[PDB]
Amino acid sequence: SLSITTPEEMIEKAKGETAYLPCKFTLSPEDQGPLDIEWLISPADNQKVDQVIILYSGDKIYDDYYPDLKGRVHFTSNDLKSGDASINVTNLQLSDIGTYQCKVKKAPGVANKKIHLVV
Amino acid sequence: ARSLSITTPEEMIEKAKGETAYLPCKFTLSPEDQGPLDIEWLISPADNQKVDQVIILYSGDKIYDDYYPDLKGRVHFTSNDLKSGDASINVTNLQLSDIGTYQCKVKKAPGVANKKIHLVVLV
Amino acid sequence: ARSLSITTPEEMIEKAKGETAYLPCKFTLSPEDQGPLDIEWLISPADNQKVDQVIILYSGDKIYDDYYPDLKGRVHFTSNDLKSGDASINVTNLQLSDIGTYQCKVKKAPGVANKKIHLVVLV
Amino acid sequence: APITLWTGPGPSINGFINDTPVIRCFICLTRDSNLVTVNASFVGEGGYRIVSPTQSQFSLIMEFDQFGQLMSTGNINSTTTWGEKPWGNNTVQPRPSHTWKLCMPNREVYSTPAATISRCGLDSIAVDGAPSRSIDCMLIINKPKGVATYTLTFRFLNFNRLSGGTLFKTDVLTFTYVGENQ
Amino acid sequence: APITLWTGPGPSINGFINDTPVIRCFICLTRDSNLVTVNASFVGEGGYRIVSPTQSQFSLIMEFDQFGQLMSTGNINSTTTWGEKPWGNNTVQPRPSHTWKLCMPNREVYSTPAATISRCGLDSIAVDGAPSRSIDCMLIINKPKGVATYTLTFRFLNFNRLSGGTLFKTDVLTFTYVGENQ
Amino acid sequence: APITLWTGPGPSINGFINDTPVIRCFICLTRDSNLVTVNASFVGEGGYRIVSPTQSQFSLIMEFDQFGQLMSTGNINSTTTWGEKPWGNNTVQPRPSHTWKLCMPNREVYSTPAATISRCGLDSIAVDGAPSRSIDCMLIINKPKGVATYTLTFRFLNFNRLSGGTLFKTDVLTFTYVGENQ
Repeated sequence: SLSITTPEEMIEKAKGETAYLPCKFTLSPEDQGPLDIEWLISPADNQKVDQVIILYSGDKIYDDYYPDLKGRVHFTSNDLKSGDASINVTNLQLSDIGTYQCKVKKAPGVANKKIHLVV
Repeated sequence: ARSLSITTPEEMIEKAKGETAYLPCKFTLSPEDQGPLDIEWLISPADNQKVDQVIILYSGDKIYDDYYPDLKGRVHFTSNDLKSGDASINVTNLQLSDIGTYQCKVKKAPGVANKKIHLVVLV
Repeated sequence: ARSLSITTPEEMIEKAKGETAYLPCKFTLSPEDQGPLDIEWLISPADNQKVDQVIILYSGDKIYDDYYPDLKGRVHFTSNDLKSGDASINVTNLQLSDIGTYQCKVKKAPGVANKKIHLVVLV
Repeated sequence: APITLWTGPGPSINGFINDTPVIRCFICLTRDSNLVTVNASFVGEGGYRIVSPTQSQFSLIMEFDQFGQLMSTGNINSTTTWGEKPWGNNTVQPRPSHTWKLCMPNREVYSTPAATISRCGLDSIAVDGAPSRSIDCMLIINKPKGVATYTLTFRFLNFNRLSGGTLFKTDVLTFTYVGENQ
Repeated sequence: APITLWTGPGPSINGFINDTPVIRCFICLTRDSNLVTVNASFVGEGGYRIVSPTQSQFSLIMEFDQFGQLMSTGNINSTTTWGEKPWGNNTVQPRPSHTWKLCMPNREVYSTPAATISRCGLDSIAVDGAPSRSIDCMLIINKPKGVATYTLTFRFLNFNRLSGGTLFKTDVLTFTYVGENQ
Repeated sequence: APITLWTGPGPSINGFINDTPVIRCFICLTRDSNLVTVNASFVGEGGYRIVSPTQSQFSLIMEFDQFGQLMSTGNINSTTTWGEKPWGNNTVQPRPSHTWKLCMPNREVYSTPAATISRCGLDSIAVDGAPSRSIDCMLIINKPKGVATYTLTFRFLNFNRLSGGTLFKTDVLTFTYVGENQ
């Protein structure tokens, strides 16, 4: 079945560095739906939770969602459909502190990974 | 008993003003009646258009009786051990406004039974 | 017949202005058609965006013919015995506004058939 | 088992107002395990094609006997196409079945009349759901009428909510009630 | 298989406000293949028989455990007549079944609370669906409460819509949610 | 038999406005014996997280082929998780089946476009059902769109009903239409 490698982590980083948030996944033969990936942020700063930061669907990337991370989030892989939904959060700030969730779907497959990012 | 039932489904009772009416509602439970005991009494008064107005309730082994303003402090369950088959009430200090049909509904699921009593208060 | 059917389910008819147009709708019922006979004619005029507008109907052994103001007094069922298989109508004193697609719908549940007639009117 | 009674698709003009059928009613009564869903839409015809804000309210009553068969006495009645929908096709089967009773409003649950008043959009696609292009439709369940055992009333109300003349082309309306026991 | 949990017809006074049962609720939860239809109607009793535009808003919460069984702790609770409706009769069967869970709101789909706020006509037949005789009823699905696994809340709102004193006799209300998996 | 097609629980951002996926749509189409219930809720994201009274109206169109398969051409389309819900679990099974057609709007019943405009409460729990926190959502059934055989459009309307900026967190919306025949 559909799985992510290391379904929970903590990454310690310093301000102005770029955090490599890994999300490597394995596909099952039954996973026949469209690959459907999203990363979310639960910021420690405020009340809102589970806020999209970047998206991959229809073999296209969409990233204009979270104003704070504008121009600072991107998928690292040139071949994301092969099993790598990892992202970079460049030029880390104090306000980036929070839980980052990677959700991979490829129906019936569903997996997610939470990373607690500390800056 | 074969099913939930009340004794004497229908009755007419006449009493003088200022007296207390004893309104019987005794019931028999069946083995299948495994639900919670859920009793209410209702008045449909001759006075006004309204019908099936709660006067007193028994549920969760508790009595509730602050429903019908004209009967305030004048309706009580007569039995101490109501759950052993006696949902009878008295209505004390009878007034002409008490004239109406009184209905005793007894539920203990899947059992249901009811009965009506036509009360008349005489000057 | 095997099912509810109309003879010649699409026609193209050309008439002169002032003429009377005979729009045929002959139908055969099947033995399974056990519901009430339920017939209507609709018009989709070329004049305007209005579509499937009822002009005449047969239901409950009665004719209703006051739906389409332009055809007041100008449309009628021709047959003396309509239930027997003849839903045809006359459209009298033809106008150029009468140009359109006329549809005969016959239902006798579970039977349903329809027929389209394209009426042109020339000066 | 489930059972559907309906007008069929392409309904006839089957809603009588003052002894002329003038409303084209699509009505579907679908009984699943316990509840009946009423799925209905209406199109005014002739003088009822466009309704004005001054339009008087009216009831279209369906009257059913104790076996769930439409009687000839209501505003929507047995003189038009009405019957069962088979699973798998769009036919209207007039041959009664004992199962038709299951489409009826439970007589013990609805021993006094029940109602649901809902918003009823008119010409909603063309007016793009403009708020003052809605009326109300009230379903009345088992309001007594003649010698019917069961009744369903579609009552069209509050036309004075309309801002002006509006095509009487209703939204698809849904209602629910507890179905009768076999 | 489908499953209906309900209060039965002629429901008891079973909706507690401030530790007194004052609202008579007919509630039916019917699970067909996937969705649960909530079919419900309410009559206020005693001091709640007639509500005014200044009636404060209130919630009647049903609390269920992990097996779809009504708990003792809600405003509508296990001291009232509640249980399964057999196909074919109007009894209320209190003997629990594993299938009762199928009436519960899917804990994965409603892992955060969902809501539907709907119109709630009062005394609709009598007042002929007059616009200003409606309040609102909001169904809240899985608002957390205590050790309950599932909750259904009927929250009565916006009494200030009322033109004046109105009999608290609601329309039949319908809501839908995705049922729990066995 | 019945069949449910859905997005799954915890749906992705799958509703495109102006070539960008911005609305997170929970959508369940549950076909029982005859009717299909649409059960749906929406959460605006990014620029659509909060909507204001001046928000322009928009449609989320689902396009389906003749076999009831979601096409790639709609605002909600086959690039997102979508497929059959098995009885007993919350998986989304993407493998087509002939039974998928059964969730489609009967093309003979809906041979011209049909609609239901309903209230759509926003953030209803948090704003406690404030009357000025509702918009409208209209389901349009089979409004033609390119090569699609079936369409379902969720059209969000009358944002100017809002008193102010509201979280675009919709109620659970329910609609019903007659299902296609196999």
